Amino acid sequence: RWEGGYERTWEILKEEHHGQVRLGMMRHLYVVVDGSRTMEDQDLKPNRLTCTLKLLEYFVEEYFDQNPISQIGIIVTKSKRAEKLTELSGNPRKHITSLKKAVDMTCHGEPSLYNSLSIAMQTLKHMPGHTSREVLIIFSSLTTCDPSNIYDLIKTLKAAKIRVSVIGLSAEVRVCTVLARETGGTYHVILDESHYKELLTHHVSPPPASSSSECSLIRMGFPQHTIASLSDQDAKPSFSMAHLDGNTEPGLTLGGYFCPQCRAKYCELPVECKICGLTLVSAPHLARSYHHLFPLDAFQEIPLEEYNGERFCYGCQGELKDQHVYVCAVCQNVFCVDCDVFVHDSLHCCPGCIH
Amino acid sequence: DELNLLVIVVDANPIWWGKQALKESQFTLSKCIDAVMVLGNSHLFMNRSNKLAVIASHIQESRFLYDGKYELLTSANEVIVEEIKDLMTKSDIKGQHTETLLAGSLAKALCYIHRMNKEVKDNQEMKSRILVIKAAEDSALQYMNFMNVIFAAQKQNILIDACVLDSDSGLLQQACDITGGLYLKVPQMPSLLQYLLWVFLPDQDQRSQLILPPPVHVDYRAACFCHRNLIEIGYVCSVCLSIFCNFSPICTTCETAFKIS
Amino acid sequence: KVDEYGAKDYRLQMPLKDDHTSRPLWVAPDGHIFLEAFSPVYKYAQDFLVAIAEPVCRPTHVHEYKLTAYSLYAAVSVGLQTSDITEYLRKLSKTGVPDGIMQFIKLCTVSYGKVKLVLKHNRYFVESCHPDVIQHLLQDPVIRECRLRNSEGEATETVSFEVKQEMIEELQKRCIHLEYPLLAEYDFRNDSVNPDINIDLKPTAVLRPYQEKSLRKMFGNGRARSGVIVLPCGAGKSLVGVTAACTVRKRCLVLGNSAVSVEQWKAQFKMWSTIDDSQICRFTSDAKDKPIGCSVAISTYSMLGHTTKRSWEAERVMEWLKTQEWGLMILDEVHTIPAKMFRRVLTIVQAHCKLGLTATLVREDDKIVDLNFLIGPKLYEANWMELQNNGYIAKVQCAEVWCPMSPEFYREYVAIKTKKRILLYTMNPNKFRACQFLIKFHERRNDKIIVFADNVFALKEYAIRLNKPYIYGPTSQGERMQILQNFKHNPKINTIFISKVGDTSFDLPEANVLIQISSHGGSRRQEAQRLGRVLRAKKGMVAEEYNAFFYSLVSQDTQEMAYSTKRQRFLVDQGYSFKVITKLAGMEEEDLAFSTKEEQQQLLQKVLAAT
Amino acid sequence: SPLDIYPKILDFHPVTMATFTMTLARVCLCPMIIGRGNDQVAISSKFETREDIAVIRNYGNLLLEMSAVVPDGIVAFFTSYQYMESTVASWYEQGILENIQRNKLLFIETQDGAETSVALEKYQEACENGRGAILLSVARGKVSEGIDFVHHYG
Ligand SMILES: [Zn+2]
Ligand SMILES: [Zn+2]
Ligand SMILES: [Zn+2]
Ligand SMILES: [Zn+2]
Repeated sequence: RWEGGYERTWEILKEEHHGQVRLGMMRHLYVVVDGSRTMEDQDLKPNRLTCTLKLLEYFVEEYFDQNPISQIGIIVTKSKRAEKLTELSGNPRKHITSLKKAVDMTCHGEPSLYNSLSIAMQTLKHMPGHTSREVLIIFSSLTTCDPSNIYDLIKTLKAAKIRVSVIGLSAEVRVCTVLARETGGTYHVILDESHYKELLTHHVSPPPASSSSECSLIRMGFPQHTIASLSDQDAKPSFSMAHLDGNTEPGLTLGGYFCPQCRAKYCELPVECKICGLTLVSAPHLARSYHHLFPLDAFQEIPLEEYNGERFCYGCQGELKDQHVYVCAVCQNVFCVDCDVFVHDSLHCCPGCIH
Repeated sequence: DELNLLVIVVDANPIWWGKQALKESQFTLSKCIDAVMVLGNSHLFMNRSNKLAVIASHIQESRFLYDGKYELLTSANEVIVEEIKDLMTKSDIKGQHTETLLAGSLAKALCYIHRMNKEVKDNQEMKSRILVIKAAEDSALQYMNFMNVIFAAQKQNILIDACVLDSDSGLLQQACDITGGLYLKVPQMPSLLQYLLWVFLPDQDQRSQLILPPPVHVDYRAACFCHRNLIEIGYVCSVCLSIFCNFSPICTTCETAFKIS
Repeated sequence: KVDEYGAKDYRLQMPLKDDHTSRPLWVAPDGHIFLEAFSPVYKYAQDFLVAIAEPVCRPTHVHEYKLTAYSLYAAVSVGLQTSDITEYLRKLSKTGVPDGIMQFIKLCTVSYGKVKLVLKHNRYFVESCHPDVIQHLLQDPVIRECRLRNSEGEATETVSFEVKQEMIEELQKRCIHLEYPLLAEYDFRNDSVNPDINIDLKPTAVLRPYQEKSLRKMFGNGRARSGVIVLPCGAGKSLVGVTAACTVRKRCLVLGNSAVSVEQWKAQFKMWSTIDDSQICRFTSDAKDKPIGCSVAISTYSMLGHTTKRSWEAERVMEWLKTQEWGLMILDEVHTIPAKMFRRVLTIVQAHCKLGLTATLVREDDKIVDLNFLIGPKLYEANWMELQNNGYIAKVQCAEVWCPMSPEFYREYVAIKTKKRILLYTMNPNKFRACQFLIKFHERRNDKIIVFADNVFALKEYAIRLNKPYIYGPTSQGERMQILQNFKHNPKINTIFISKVGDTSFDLPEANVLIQISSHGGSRRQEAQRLGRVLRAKKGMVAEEYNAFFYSLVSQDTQEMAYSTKRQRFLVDQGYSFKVITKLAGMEEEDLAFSTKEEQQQLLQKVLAAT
Repeated sequence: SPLDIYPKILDFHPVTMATFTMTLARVCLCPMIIGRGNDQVAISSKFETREDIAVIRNYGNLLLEMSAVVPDGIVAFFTSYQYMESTVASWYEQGILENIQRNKLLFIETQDGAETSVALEKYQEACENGRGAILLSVARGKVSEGIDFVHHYG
């Protein structure tokens, strides 16, 4: 009976650092990603698959940047089964290539937590005690098919000291919450792509070390870039072991990196030696993670009016006009918002402290 | 849209230049300053979009330095000369600190580059590179902080070019190897400018077609903290990453016993 | 005054005020209005112009509307006075409103609804509150002849007077000449002669915002008013009519174009109204039902336009209809009404409220001005692009495909000069190849392919060579629906060739690919209506701006081009664009018919055989 | 909700009639009313409209979308047993119920006490086992009487 009378005339009106604690010095991270039907949903544009894989490549890059001696494993769970998409290794380029290839995957079926976790545990069952065993799982669908009991696998993982972290997309799942809590991991829910990136960045940093974690004196070798010149009569090329297991022609270079333990030749670093198991690293790789050992504390934010000192930034001489000026804790210098954000995020050291 | 920034860090240690002046050699600090200014003028000459940043590395602090001649070039040279004379004239040695604040100057340069990039509009991409001239001896304690700089540049993909004058620095060699910048020691100091122009002046894309001397060999040996000797294979601590030549039950640094049953 | 460049220098008569960007309207003293869609006040101005002005062009950014006496009458009968309209115009006009337009609006509005026509006791009376107007009008000879004569030939005496039934439309035209248009207002609630009917709205009925807006604009102050509402096919226009009938709840008569239209109207009434099927009858020659107790009678114009003797039962039903007085009458496909035989139907039937619904209102014979008083003012016309944005209908992908002429065919076409040239270009081998390639591509895409061909012979040859179902003049209705269901249900067959009967002679299942080969030859409304009816809203590709595909094959360097640009002009008025596709990608690899010219010359033989 | 009907129902005059409003720093409840379906059908549960096919189909669509979206714990209270059974039968015939089963496991109570107990046990086990479980009961049934739902159940 809305037809009695109606006019739009009235419409027409004028008008997070923790304590100084032990961390994951060596990490063996396995990433399991759902390949179910729900991966085609539009929770994140364009779909879960594309955004997830792009952020996964970014996560791999950042994780290898901050964890030189770590490893990454990629497993895709679809159709109630798991596929070991990528082996656990330290090559960033290979993992990025695999993720780009999997961008065109077929999202079908349902995730299988039991199978994926069993495969990951079997892979990590023989890992050394000192190396941390951490697993990250991205859960799209709320339903999982279990060919056996799941809680027994949880007990086995807890006995194996394997950490499990879950970042879902839809909402909270009781089983995932229990798995994250019991094994010591963290369970998170994605609000958007920005929150997805934040969670991935938080998972990039080494986790705090467990009490039961061992502290062993591991032996590592540091070979140099021994390059053989044809001007020398001892310029004998040899195919690199990493390149040898390749479809194309392996790199037949005159020199490179030779293992100090078994004289194995590798053209890429940091790579653990295949033959003798020696962890072949470089000195910058070790120093690359020292900022974790020595985190930079947050600076004191003081309003410009209440800051009765200098009006220029110490790091860029910028004429400070912002309402917030950040003062260092140690040398108490003057830094603008940009410098305060960048130094803590990237530089990790205050120049005045060095001075 | 190609904005090339060539930040130049000058080793302005008064002690090394005083030693050189007493030697009465052909090359002095004035020639170094003139060569740096000429190189910066040429860099600004090569394109309008190019930008120049000059910071002097001194023990007391790191100084942001910046008639028939170009107006902007003349003004910039006047400002640089004024700042360097103000710093050196007031440079009073108060303390035994001899090693120059190399790491601090690099950090300030990185902060300046970041600020410029933030000020740079999205319409243009600002390629950035840093050229550093090494005159005095290298520093030891800065090493770790120096490393914090290197990856930071590699974080933003910024080339770091080293120009050793007298004292070689393996740290600079490794930084150039990592960031991809060019490392080369000048054989004849009076010929410095041509080395700057012929090698360090062209940009990497220009360097791509150019033929340049091959990079120097770089070693990555380690020091065994209990003796700091060269070591091939060592025992790495899983707690604080301290390296030892022989097996130890307790780490000296982390003070955590190695729980090996 | 005209500039040397030819544009009209209206700047002198338009005092521009500084509120430029704020106000969105330009009001030229010619009577035309221009609106900018990007303006923040677009919605308010949109509704105001729709209420007062008749839209002309609605492209993406800037729209042109026009002011007509009928538009002003519609605005007044909605309930808006002159002062409010002037105030709102000046509040939205970028420049000052010219005094000429002001005076025109004053003159139009000052006399609107002055004269009242009443249908009571099966008699038509003319009455008003200004007896001087009526008395002065008596001097008009046409009014003298229209006035009912006594048994002795004398004239019959707010006192009204009866008027001859046959002379209604004569009075309709005459009153316009008398500058005193009649008022088509009905006592919606004050009715007592015709009781209501046990018919209501089912809860499944949904009124989309534009539908409800149009209905409420029709129901000015709760009283139904005669008029015409323009909605795209499948936008619930039939549902809108059903809803209006349910609201009126009085005796209802509906007229459709063909038997299929009557069947669809009956199905829609059953689908949404609570009227019992005992009160629904179809006055057709096949399904005969008793008119008595028939609350809603559905028929066609021909069933009422039969000048020749009908069947005996049909005569009785016509007598029953003539005796009965209808509170509501509904006419579909209003564009066919201006024909003389169908216009006589309005005189034949005595009804209070007549409402017309259609997809287009541009008859190529420009017989639309009379329709403004045959039924009434244009009540509503939804913005096609706006409905596309809301997803109520599919967002069509229009395209015109040019087909080169074979040299022999083109030489023959130039050789002939009479009307016989139609066959040659409609049988272009390159056009055949293009149509075949399109059909193959869309079948490989699994698309609903409907191919139109107005020429009988061309349709036959094309469909037979492509081996697809064809429907034309014979169109055995049982086999017609058999073919329709085969297209609807069988996925193996999804390519239907339809002759001119596809316009209104039957029901078109919703499709996605419509390929038009031959057209009437300038019927800018007919084939545009065919496009609108063929392509309907489909789920799945609503987000994309191109979910429906339309191709128009035109032969290059023929007169057909001159037709296409002449025709799609109407669709240009709705903002639709047509990108020229001279060449089709992929035709080379896929093998198509007439690859050899030796086949093509045999085709030429066949065509020239039929002169 | 009414504080005066109870003194009338129980025919007495209570000394104190005080209601304690709930204060929450974090919103834990999201009450919503959906009187319009996908087809804009006026959703109602009058016994005249309880037999309407459109209402049943809209209810099926709502349940399917909720199962596809909301987590495992789903409970649906109808108005009567016969109406619920007819609606379930209609959903099975339409096939909408099959998609709901594909998304989440379904459990329907009957008049048998043991069958309802088994259904509740299976529902709780599925909810705690990570598989979506949906329960269908009546407002006057035993489920609404003495069954409590935890956070992961309700
Ligand atoms: Zn080895
Ligand atoms: Zn700053
Ligand atoms: Zn500091
Ligand atoms: Zn240690």
